Amino acid sequence: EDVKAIVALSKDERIGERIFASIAPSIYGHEDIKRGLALALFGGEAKNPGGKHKVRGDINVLLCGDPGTAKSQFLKYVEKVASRAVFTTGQGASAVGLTAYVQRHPVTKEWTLEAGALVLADRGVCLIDEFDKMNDQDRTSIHEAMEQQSISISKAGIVTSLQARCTVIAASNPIGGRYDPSLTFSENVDLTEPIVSRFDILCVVRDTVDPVQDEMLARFVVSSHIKHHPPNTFGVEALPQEVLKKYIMYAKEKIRPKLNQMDQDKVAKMYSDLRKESMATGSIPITVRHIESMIRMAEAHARMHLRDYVVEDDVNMAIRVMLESFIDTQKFSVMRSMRKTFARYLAFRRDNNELLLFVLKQLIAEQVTYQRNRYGAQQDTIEVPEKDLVDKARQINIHNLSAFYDSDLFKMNKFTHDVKKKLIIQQF
Amino acid sequence: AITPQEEEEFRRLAAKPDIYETVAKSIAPSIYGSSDIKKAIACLLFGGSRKRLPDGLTRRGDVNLLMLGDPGTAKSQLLKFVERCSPIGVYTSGKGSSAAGLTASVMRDPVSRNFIMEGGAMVLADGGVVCIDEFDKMREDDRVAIHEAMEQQTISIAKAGITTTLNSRCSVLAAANSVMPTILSRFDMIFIVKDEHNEQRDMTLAKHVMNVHLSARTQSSSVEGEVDLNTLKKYIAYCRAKCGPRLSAEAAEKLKNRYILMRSGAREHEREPITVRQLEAIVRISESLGKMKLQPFATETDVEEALRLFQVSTLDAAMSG
Amino acid sequence: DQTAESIKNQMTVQEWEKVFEMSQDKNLYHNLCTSLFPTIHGNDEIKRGVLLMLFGGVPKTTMEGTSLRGDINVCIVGDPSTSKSQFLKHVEEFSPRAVYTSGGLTAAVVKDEESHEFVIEAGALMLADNGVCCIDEFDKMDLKDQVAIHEAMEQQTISITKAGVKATLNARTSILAAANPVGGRYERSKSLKHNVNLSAPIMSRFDLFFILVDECNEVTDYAIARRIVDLHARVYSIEDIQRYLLFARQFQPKITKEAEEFIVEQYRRLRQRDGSGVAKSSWRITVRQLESLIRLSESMARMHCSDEVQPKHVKEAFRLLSKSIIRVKQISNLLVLYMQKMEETEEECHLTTTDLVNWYLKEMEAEIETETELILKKRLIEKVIHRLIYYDHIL
Ligand SMILES: Nc1ncnc2c1ncn2[C@@H]1O[C@H](COP(=O)(O)OP(=O)(O)OP(=O)(O)O)[C@@H](O)[C@H]1O
Ligand SMILES: Nc1ncnc2c1ncn2[C@@H]1O[C@H](COP(=O)(O)OP(=O)(O)OP(=O)(O)O)[C@@H](O)[C@H]1O
Ligand SMILES: Nc1ncnc2c1ncn2[C@@H]1O[C@H](COP(=O)(O)OP(=O)(O)OP(=O)(O)O)[C@@H](O)[C@H]1O
Repeated sequence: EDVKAIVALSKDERIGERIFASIAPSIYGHEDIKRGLALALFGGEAKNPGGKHKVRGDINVLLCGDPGTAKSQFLKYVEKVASRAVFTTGQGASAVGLTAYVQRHPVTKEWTLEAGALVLADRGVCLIDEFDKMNDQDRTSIHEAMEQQSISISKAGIVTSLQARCTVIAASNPIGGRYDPSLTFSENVDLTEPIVSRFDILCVVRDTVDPVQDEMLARFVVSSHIKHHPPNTFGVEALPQEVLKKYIMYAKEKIRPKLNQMDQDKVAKMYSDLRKESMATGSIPITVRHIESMIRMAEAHARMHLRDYVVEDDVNMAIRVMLESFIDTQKFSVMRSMRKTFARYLAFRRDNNELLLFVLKQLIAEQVTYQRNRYGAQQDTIEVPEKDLVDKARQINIHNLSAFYDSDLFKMNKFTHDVKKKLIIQQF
Repeated sequence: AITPQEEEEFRRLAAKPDIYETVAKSIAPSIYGSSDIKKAIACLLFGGSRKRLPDGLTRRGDVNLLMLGDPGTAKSQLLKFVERCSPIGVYTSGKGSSAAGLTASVMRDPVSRNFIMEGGAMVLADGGVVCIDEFDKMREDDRVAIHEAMEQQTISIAKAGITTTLNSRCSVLAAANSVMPTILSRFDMIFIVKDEHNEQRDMTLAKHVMNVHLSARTQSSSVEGEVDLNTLKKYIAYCRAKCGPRLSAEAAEKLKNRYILMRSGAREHEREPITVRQLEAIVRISESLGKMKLQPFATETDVEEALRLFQVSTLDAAMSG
Repeated sequence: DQTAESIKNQMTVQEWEKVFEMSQDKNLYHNLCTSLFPTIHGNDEIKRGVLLMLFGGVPKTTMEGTSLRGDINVCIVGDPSTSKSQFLKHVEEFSPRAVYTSGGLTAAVVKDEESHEFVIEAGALMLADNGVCCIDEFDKMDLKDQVAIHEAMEQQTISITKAGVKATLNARTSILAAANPVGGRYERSKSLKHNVNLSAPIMSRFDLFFILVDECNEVTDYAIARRIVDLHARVYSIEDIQRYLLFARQFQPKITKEAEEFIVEQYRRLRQRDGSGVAKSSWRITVRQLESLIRLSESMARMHCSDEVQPKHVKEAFRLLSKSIIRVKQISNLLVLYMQKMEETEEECHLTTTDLVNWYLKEMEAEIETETELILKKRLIEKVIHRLIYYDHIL
């Protein structure tokens, strides 16, 4: 009966939105983080190109952000959800060593094995916090351990190999205390280049003023205090946690996404165009590793919707995620140019009203900055002519603002449209 | 343990005039492109010819490479493949487990109180190839060991009273992301592996990777025009243990003229350089080619090819920097 | 015993009468501030902060297994000889559970090999559990001590691993660390990060970051000299204060809906203030400011013996927190000038160099009439060009 329930859920095409909403229900916003975490949890199918090479099925995630941006909450949720989860840290204070090492027993003078965090989390989800601070031995061994997923030792005849195949979901803080968009991702993070290169999905959590989200988060925190006293952004049903766990276990036991259905021509064209932009601009070039990450994310999506075959929608979603991460890792001007160039791929399965909301946010930011520059203080209500929004929508070939006004997202952000004055009014 | 049938096969294979290009293609079939690097690796694998003069000093016959370039160019896979094709080889990764030993060490077993004298990886790889990855991350002691082994080719152990000197005659093939200067000066050919944005090349590489991932199930598919790894091993061992070539008089004249012209041009350009060391490196490359074709004398074409390889690698590395 | 009425039963009738009198005092705030620190003159804000720390907040634990902080910490930074150590001395005198140190602190696992037992000697943090740990010379701590203090502030635990014995020891206490600015002179031009040599997480975890300035006020100097000479020449007693503090800590106020809405409004106002570029703040605000405000409101409710939080408590806490934060024309007009340039660049293709500058003169002059302002705008444009010309940098 549980299998039939899982099959029935697989029948519903729009289950991805459900499970994306389910990830970290207590956390508000950061939809990119939730999407990445869901993709990591569902995992990708691993392959073995003979003995010469091995293709790992893990989807690593790195979360570099700002202080007080709900980074540890995601790790806690993944620990509480995913089975075989190991929580560690790198700062110290009895922190478990990331990689195993052979240290001869001091009292008995015998060579012994001391397992690391990666070894204790094999076939599971490893979680690291404060990943920027690490021991030098760990700093030099993490690269190889993540590359080969196995630690091999040879000391005085003791030839032991330990298997460490785990999904790493790390977090850290940037250099200087804040993330500077002017500099590249590598400069902001106090980590060597190969270590960052090993991670597939890179997510940046910046801190910006969003008064609506500020008020909602304040309500959430105060209500949490009240509950412990002594809202669907995706707008779609949220799956039960237990049924979600059964679905995940099904997606790791009775499914094997094959890559027979593929369009290598479009992938090659995307690779060539992205490499053109990267090399011409002088920023970080796209390598084959990004292609492999895209393939793994595509297989993860295929398992996510319980399809034995990879529908081209999953390929487009994987390309979207990879492009979003890679573009966001660039410099500010480079990121702007790359967003301007690549817009068709990035717009796959994006709500038009969502883009209208982005345009409205831009206009509100303009008005607020103008008010603070001229009047010094701000104003409770913000009104901007609709004509600018209509023109920018025509630029993106969008229209029918009345349907957007009738949308619940328009009301939730405290927007009101004055037809008589042709003005959109927002209250705080 | 080689049967006469295999010897006949080796003679037939070496008799072909296109053995050089065949060996170049046979190296790392999976990796696409980089023909010049493959040719240089072939030259390294076959190696030069060792000589002894009446004074007792012996001129070494090894060839050393170095691959510098951006990450993501599959250096590690190439090094691993090279390690599996030489009759004798070893793989050490820099700063990872101290890159194996790389230093002959004298530890004391505490229970038995005995002293054990393990040689380094270089000693174990005598008369072979030593592939090192992450050359710039080397520990200082291993850096000293590398400096000593590349110059005198004798690793010495002086600790805890025990004082001996081991022997290590190995060709070093190392790859690093970016720049110790003395060791970089010791190397014969320095390849700066850049990247290109030819649309055809990028599309072909992406298609090849995608096809490999698609045919992970069809990994049993073979390749044509290449040489099996065991056959390559036996061929390398036979050529190394049978034929040691020497230069001819005409090749010597041509090389001397080219060297004189190069040095005069370099001096004139500096007024607006190639040294004897690089001349000997070119000599060793020519001898390696001659040994590869199983001949007792290296012709002028070998000298021309060695000059071309040197110009492609070391001269271009000097000019770019 | 944790029930307030239970301890009242333990207490005598006169003690209960005194407790009731203290609870009904309208000026209990000022009386407690004066009695707690009589010798020190001025600096009432720091006294109020220390009193709120002594009262503390209501701890909570989430259903998810996490635990919410119920303690607040205060760090004092001031010029030399500004009586900052006197605060710690009086706090230690009043508090029986206070543990004074001078920057061993965590634990000492000494194995009694005679009995083969790892007997652990409690450190400064352990002895100060469920109380206040005064740590003078906070800026002189070694890296190990800094790591231990940050771990104690983040996870309220003490982890020790000596001789292959890993253990975790609970430690829930408030820190009243005090330190001097780098160089002994507080530069108002520089922010708190530059003035004080402390690691970023440790600086971030702190609340009520009070700053002391000598100010060389002559009247205050006369008062100080007279106080010193008189020393050479209290509304409530310490016991009464201790009894009332225990009684108040036995309470547990809870937030109300009206107080909740007012808290949300005040947090919105504070975040708008921080985001405003009129005056640069010494430390950027986060959700931690909101959590600190909630803790301060709970402390105020405890002190006034009320069993529920009311908007007046939030008003007082917001005033104190706002006064805690210190804020460190040409740029004001330059921001809107950049706004106009960017908007015109997107809307219109034509973009000249000097002619657009001449137009921007009148564009900024649309609401003012001053030629001297126009020549000042030209000078500002010249300086900007000396720096950059609408370069691709952000903001
Ligand atoms: N969507 C959200 N956005 C922002 N804050 C949130 C959100 N949801 C919850 N919070 C709250 O924000 C606060 C941030 O504290 P938290 O422990 O998550 O910080 P952090 O990201 O781990 O910080 P640091 O970088 O210092 O380690 C918490 O009280 C958390 O409950
Ligand atoms: N022809 C090719 N050219 C470039 N990369 C290739 C090619 N074929 C495969 N690859 C892939 O490129 C990646 C490079 O792997 P490898 O670790 O060997 O190189 P690298 O990144 O240059 O090394 P390092 O970081 O140790 O300097 C691998 O994922 C490999 O599968
Ligand atoms: N209002 C006041 N402000 C400052 N000092 C005062 C005041 N009233 C009295 N004093 C006296 O002035 C002296 C202040 O110097 P004190 O030695 O206490 O400094 P400190 O905080 O220990 O300095 P540091 O730690 O920087 O060396 C003390 O003797 C104190 O009793």
